Amino acid sequence: MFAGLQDLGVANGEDLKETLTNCTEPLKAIEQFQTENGVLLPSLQSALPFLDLHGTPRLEFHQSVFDELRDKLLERVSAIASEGKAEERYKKLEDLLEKSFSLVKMPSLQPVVMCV
Amino acid sequence: DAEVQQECLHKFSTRDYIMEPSIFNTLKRYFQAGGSPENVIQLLSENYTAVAQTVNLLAEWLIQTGVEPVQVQETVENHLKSLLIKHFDPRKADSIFTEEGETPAWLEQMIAHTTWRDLFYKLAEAHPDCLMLNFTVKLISDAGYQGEITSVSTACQQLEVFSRVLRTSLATILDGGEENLEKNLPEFAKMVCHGEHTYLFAQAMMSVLAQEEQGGSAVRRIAQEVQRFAQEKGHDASQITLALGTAASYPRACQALGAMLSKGALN
Amino acid sequence: AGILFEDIFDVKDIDPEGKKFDRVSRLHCESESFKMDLILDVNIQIYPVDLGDKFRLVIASTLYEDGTLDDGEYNPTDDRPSRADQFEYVMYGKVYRIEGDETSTEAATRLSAYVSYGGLLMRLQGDANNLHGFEVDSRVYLLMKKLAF
Amino acid sequence: KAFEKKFRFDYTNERALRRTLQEDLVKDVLSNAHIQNELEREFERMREDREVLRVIFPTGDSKVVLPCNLLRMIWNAQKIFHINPRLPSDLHPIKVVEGVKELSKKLVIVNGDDPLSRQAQENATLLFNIHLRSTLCSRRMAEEFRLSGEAFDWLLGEIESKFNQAIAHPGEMVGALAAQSLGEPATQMT
Amino acid sequence: ESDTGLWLHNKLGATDELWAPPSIASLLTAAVIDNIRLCFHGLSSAVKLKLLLGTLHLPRRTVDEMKGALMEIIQLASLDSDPWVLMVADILKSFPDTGSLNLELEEQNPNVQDILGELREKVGECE
Amino acid sequence: SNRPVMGIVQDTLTAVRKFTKRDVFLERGEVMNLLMFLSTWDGKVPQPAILKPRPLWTGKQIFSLIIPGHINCIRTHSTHPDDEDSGPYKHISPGDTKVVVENGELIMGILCKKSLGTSAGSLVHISYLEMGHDITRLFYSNIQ
Amino acid sequence: KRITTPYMTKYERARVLGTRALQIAMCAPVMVELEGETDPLLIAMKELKARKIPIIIRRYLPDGSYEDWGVDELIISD
Amino acid sequence: LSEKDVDPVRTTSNDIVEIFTVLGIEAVRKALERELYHVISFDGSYVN
Repeated sequence: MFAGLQDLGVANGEDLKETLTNCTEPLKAIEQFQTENGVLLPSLQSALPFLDLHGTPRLEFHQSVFDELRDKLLERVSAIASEGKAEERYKKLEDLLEKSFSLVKMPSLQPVVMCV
Repeated sequence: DAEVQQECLHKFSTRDYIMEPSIFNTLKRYFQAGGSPENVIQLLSENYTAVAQTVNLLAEWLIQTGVEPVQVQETVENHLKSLLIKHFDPRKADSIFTEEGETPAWLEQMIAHTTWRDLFYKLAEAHPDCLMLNFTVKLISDAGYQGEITSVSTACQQLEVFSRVLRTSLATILDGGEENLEKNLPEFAKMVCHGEHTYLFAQAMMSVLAQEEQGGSAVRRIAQEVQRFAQEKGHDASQITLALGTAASYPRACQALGAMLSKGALN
Repeated sequence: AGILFEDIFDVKDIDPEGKKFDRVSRLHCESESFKMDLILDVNIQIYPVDLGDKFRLVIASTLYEDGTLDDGEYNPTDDRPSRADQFEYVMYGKVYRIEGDETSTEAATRLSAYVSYGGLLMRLQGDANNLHGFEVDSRVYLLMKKLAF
Repeated sequence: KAFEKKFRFDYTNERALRRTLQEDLVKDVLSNAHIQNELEREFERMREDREVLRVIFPTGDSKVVLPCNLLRMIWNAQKIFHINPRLPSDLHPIKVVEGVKELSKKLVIVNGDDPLSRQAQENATLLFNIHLRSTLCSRRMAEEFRLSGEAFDWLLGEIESKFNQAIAHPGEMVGALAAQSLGEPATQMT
Repeated sequence: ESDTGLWLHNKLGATDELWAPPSIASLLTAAVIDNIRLCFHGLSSAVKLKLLLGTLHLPRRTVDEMKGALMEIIQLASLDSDPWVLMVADILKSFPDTGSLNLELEEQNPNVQDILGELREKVGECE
Repeated sequence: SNRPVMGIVQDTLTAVRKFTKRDVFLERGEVMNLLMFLSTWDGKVPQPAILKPRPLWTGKQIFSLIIPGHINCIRTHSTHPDDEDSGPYKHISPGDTKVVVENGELIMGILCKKSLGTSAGSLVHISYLEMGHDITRLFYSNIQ
Repeated sequence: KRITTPYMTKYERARVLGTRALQIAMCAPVMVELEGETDPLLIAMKELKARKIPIIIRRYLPDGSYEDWGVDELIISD
Repeated sequence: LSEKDVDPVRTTSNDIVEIFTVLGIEAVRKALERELYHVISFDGSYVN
């Protein structure tokens, strides 16, 4: 379902499959592959245990971050529609569409492209 | 090994389970099952929704607008702090610290940040019996950021903390001057007169310095202002002041002065 | 029994604002064990009190030891046993207000029960642990007795 | 800030709700989103009425003259049913909302369904409806008055009964009353 | 008296106020402290601190008449685990003798030495 | 002016102010003599405010029998200090001001024209609004 | 389709009681069972309480139209 | 009213005929009501 992440150089599900097929010990491949693919926040590494100590999956954590940032992107694109000089804001919108249209079909990042 | 495969597929079937750092072990158990990884591959290609890519996109997009990244960074950190304060389990945190065998680096990563430091302080407040929380507080003290632990008027009941904060406030007053007389002096007085023990230490130290006149008139002035503020609050601090001075060497006159100053009238 | 509250008080002060009324005196009395303040109005003329006096104060829901919960109309011709036999000053009134250090979330640690004996007011202010027999709009006896110790 | 913190009725803090309401009701007011939508709508209506009052009443003089003395009748309700404003009550806030709304329909001054008639009826009892909403708030009923369900139903009936007796009696000679009531104090001014 | 420990803790255990509770002198006499001395190891730190601070407010005649039990209470306060009680006992030990505060805070109180030194430096700097 | 036009006047008003003071006490004989004059009395002698060493009633206790129904009213006395409501003792008045009537029973306060006169929200006005007109007529007669 | 108030104005009550008392004073049959009262005002008041007064009030609207209300139809204040 | 730095909104004139000629019949009605209220409540009394 990663139609468009191939343009950004993002490793996709096919890459996960081929790494799992050409894997020797699962810990190495899975850990390295999804930790380089994970959110590179320096302080995030300490937050991971505390989320799952109660058994609450970290998927809820990542989805909460996703939803909050989706609210933020909607607000910011509305601000772009409102603030900024006509020429600079139009050029920004054009460039941002050019570099964000790769994920237009995805309902996850659909509001980005749709508002732009 | 069919049930292990079923458990792995149940765990993976939830969307966004790929970002789980735990998945390793679970998926490793799947490699222990010896089954075809086609189900796992298809499910994982169906669960990921580009959360990390969303965060990177959001960062670049917010930088483009013109709003500084400080606001979004602090908003994200506040959300993370809410999540950590709400979903903190002492038992598994202690178990991880015991099983790892060594002090983690990630604890040191959140030691060197103010927001995470306040997170740790509020956790230790909420979870006093959490031993790894106490270890984290110890490491924060080790790192040299002991100022951020409760101080000023909040935690002036401790010996070293009160003495240090009183010394700093006295230095602040003396760096203040005549212009700062109206502003900082009540701020100092409300934290030195919070108790009779802190006030006793303050007045004893004022009397000790007052034996020296090389600018000690400033310390005497500060002590007199503290005395009058304490009287405004309701202290019977005149007996304290007589305990400070040489006047107590004449018990009759000292007792008479205490009488007039507790009464407040010229008998 | 019907004993809502019982303790020993000693009168720390008499009316500090001046004698507002001739026959009634204000008493600021303070406790010994439970450490709760008391503000009371007493008929000084028939029951004189002086500074430093100590007395036993027993607030009771009823005068009868079996707690029959009398209706509350004056029937002097009653031969039943009563508490008023071993007390000197007895007034009957009702509680009309309970304050507290309540917060929006946490419960209350300090209560202050206000009772009116037909005009003569009494505020019993203490920790909430001992003030639980007081429910607003309930009849209450004072049952005060001076101590010789 | 004071108006918000005194009339909003937050449903997020859980300690306060169990302090004020029974446990059978806190889960209802915490779980259902329809209840929270109703409560937010009620507060927004209250804020709009606040602005309307501020444009009707400059200089901030809050001494008004109105038919039913709501606070005294609330006190009467508290004393009749022995409310004991110390234990959590059993009064679902949506009962308060619906009761106020259905009371507002019964106090009719202008009778009719015509849009002109409806506008006249709404304008006639605007001030009293504003006062009624500002007094019988879900939060004020939940933290200040603690009235139970039966007391609240009795109070609604009491307001309806008392208002209908304040209506001007047809055939009243209001002109003579006004003339006398203006002349009489005229004899006693210097 | 009859379980004077509870009496002291409940008269004077207002832990919310670190100040001197009112009429602290009137709650103490020769016999009161004479009974406190043998039961000084059961009461809390707050009650102990209030007692120690109120021992200052006692009248000079009362302090001098029964000064031995005051010395005993101060000594027992110096052996206390709480550093504040140690400091207060060090300050208080000079009352029965002369009346002025003990200026010798230098012993077993390096924090006092640090604060004195840096205050002295700042005072000399801003004369 | 939506206020009463009939009130308590002259020496009846003077004596009701002197009669509800804190230190007014009545023995059983005078209490019975007064209760002989209540038309609305139900025949039950109230429990005295003081039972020992002598059964003594209080002026407020007798007045509460006059007050009709279950009437709730709060006023202030003519000489009520302003600063009292700020400090402590707000609900226990040192000067016995702050007239309070609960359940038709006079809890505290001294009655003056501010509460028994012809003023908006006075005691007789509350009685007329809550009870009928007949009950208020009886209230007037009993007070007098 | 009557639009005037369903309650009884004080003036309607006064005139209705007066008229019914006058009728009873002239040997008109009583619509309620008497318990031993002889004053026509009291009998009329008792009838009005029982809502057995055989009178309908004709209310005149300003426009010239009128509408008729039976006493029992409309609410009695007292 | 036409003078500069003079509020043309709050400025009244205590005179009912002048207000009638300048502002109209509703303005004179409101001003007359306010004047009657001022002359009656001046003693401190109250008329509904």
